[PDB]
Amino acid sequence: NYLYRLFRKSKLKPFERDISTEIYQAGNKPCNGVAGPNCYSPLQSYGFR
Amino acid sequence: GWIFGTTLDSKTQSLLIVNNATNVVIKVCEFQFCNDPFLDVY
Repeated sequence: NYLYRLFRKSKLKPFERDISTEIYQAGNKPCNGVAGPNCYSPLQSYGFR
Repeated sequence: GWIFGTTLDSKTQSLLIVNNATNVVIKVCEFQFCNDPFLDVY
């Protein structure tokens, strides 16, 4: 239930809320919702074992 | 009306600072579904 961003664009200033995200394009591959190569979601859950 | 934003998109972030001749100086959190809330005094 707790999400953190693995990677992003250029870094933040103090005190941003950036809850809106869709996808990152790591190449010329047009995934746009596919978990295949050169495309991944930024949000990924901790697990907290 | 002073609609702000970073891309002016439904998915991303936006603001809808509005003003009038009355106490409706409301600064809403995130309104994006309205394309143009113009003068609607009817």
